[PDB]
Amino acid sequence: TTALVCDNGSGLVKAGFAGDDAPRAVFPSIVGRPDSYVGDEAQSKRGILTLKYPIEHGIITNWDDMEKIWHHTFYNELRVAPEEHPTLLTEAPLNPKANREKMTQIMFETFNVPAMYVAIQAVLSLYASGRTTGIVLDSGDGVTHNVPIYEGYALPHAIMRLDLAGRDLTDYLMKILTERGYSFVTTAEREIVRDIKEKLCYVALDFENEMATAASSSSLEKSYELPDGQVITIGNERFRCPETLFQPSFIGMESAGIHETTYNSIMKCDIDIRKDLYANNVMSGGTTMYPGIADRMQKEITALAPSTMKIKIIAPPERKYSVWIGGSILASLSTFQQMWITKQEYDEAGPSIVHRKCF
Amino acid sequence: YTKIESSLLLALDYPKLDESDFILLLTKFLEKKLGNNDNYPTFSKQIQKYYLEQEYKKAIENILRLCQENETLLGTNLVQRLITKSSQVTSNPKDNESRRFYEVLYAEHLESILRKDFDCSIFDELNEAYNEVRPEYTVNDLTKINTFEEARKLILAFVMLNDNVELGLKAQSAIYQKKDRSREELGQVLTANPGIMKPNSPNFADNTVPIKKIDKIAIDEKKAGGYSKTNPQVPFVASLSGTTYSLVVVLQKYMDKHKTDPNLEKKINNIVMLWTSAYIKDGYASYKEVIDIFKDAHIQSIFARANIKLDYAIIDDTDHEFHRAQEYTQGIATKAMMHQELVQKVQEKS
Ligand SMILES: Nc1ncnc2c1ncn2[C@@H]1O[C@H](COP(=O)(O)OP(=O)(O)OP(=O)(O)O)[C@@H](O)[C@H]1O
Ligand SMILES: Nc1ncnc2c1ncn2[C@@H]1O[C@H](COP(=O)(O)OP(=O)(O)OP(=O)(O)O)[C@@H](O)[C@H]1O
Ligand SMILES: [Ca+2]
Ligand SMILES: [Mg+2]
Repeated sequence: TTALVCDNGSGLVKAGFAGDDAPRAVFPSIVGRPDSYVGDEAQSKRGILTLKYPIEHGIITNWDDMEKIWHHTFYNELRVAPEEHPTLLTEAPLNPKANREKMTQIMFETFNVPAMYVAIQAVLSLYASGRTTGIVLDSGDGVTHNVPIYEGYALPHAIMRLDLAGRDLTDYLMKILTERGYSFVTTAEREIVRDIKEKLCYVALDFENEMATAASSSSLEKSYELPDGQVITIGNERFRCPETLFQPSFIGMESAGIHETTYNSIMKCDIDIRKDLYANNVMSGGTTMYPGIADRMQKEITALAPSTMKIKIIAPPERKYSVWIGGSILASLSTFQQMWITKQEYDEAGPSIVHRKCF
Repeated sequence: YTKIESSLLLALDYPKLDESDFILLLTKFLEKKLGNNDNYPTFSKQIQKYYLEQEYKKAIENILRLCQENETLLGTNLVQRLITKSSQVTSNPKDNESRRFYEVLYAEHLESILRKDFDCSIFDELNEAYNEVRPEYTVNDLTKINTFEEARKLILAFVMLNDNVELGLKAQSAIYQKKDRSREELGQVLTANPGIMKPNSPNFADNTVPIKKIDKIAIDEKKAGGYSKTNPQVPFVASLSGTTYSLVVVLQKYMDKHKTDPNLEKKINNIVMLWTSAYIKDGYASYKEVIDIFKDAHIQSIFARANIKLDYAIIDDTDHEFHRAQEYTQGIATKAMMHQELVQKVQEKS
């Protein structure tokens, strides 16, 4: 028996088998309807199909499209029988309990898996680094979370959500490149702008100094080759787009930066655990992959935090898949095998068992 | 060692396993094994009652007796391991996570009982006795009490009398001098756990409450022979509930005004049950602090001289809270063992 690990994101579904070091199937989490197409198939036929996201801001809202995503992952993407594998799933922090119950109900009634488990994505990201206590910056594609975790428990009284993630940064980069004369209004243009964001954009240690250097010299400019042979030059946008994470006002959002929200979450926590939260600051998600974001986060929090406090930011190079990696570490443990919500336990207890076993 | 035995033995390895945890887990194991016995429900009910009264030594002894009786069906090595573990557990007043979870669910059960067939006359007369006790500088906006919520509001409003009407009771009390709550004002902390559960303790996704601020209260370690140190099985949410002495004063004036009431003992027990439910569910005090206030020598003398026998909110049907606390304890201990294994695995992997 091999345990399926499936991290469901707003932009990417990352699925694979426990024990693997990387998701066997990482694909966009979109559903196309004119029969339905899921993932890359729907992404290719953007003109013919209408695309919908079953997950928005990390919380599942469209359950039919989510069920289609899960079926595509099990059969069309992993090519394994769901009924033979204990399926480990993931949930967003502060997920409504009705969503967890619906998740287990669909897992056991529609897929008939022999076992399953639901874990918070930030908790898995913290597990993947060998930690049980610490604060996780889970910044993905639809939402950013600051989640303090005390011995595997995500404290609901300090978790905070910021609707500012990789997708908003892609839109902001499109806006800036339009300001510089580059036309990016189409879906393919959005995809190539996302590619530019992934390959060239970075977090500046000091935004004002970086802007001054970009204005004065031209060393920070980088060249990018568009699919249709066109070559563009990107200058200050290599650090203006990521800066929206720390200064959301760039996109008209009145909320605080990721550093300020991290400090707010740590302040909402008991004063006895704040030192451990500062010393274990885990960055996770695709939007935390910008070069220099770890140093910038450390500097900003050191500015906000008390001087005597020691702040360490943990940003593993594989942090883009750290949720799935933590899930694969989880589902392949010997002590975890009794934690699976078995089909028998679900039958004798009902969906609400997910509250009493997965917490 | 089957799956059930392996799960039990893994859970017992929990370094923070305490008496409450030990009793809950072992009773769940024995209910899975010997639950088909005809005489087992008596044992389960007796252990549940011993657990509610925090008679942990008696419940542990009964569990060990049953294990040694069914040692052939359970297994001599397994039963020996359970016996060895029973003498190795303790309790810390600051963190009794399973006991706090159980006490919160128990207070919820008390409230559920009270809402069923609620009698408003009892608490109308309680409010009238409150008006005849409260000082001139304390107001009371409850002209009359008609539903459960108003009665609970009055019960919680009894805090005004504190530091005034019950100074005599506190002075004559022998255990209140052992109250060891540290008075230093530590402020407030955010929490999403209900009742007396600690902010950082795990909770079920359906058991969390809206985020709210609660006072951060600690133990005065310098006190010699404090209540909490003396009574370690009691979850320290506060020390001995002082406002319950104000409740005792109001109940004195209630009994003196209803000496001819045939059901005075029933009404007093109902009032004490509501007080215990509200003080646990709102995190002001645990079950044992209120009950030890009612179990003091001269407070018990006060209640006896009016011929009132206090049940101390004790009910005989604690099935749901006990089973939910067993599930909670299993989850906590299993997840602690899994955290140990996962930390070891990741440390060895990298
Ligand atoms: N190297 C990179 N630098 C910056 N952003 C990146 C990088 N690689 C990917 N991204 C962006 O990260 C996002 C996807 O991140 P991730 O897969 O962690 O989140 P998700 O699961 O889709 O979303 P969520 O969990 O927030 O609902 C996309 O917007 C993608 O463009
Ligand atoms: N109705 C209430 N509203 C707010 N806080 C309450 C209420 N009832 C009790 N408390 C709080 O519960 C905590 C402990 O309750 P307890 O009965 O010991 O009262 P206390 O005021 O601490 O007593 P004492 O003054 O004798 O130490 C205190 O912080 C008290 O203020
Ligand atoms: Ca994610
Ligand atoms: Mg007081």
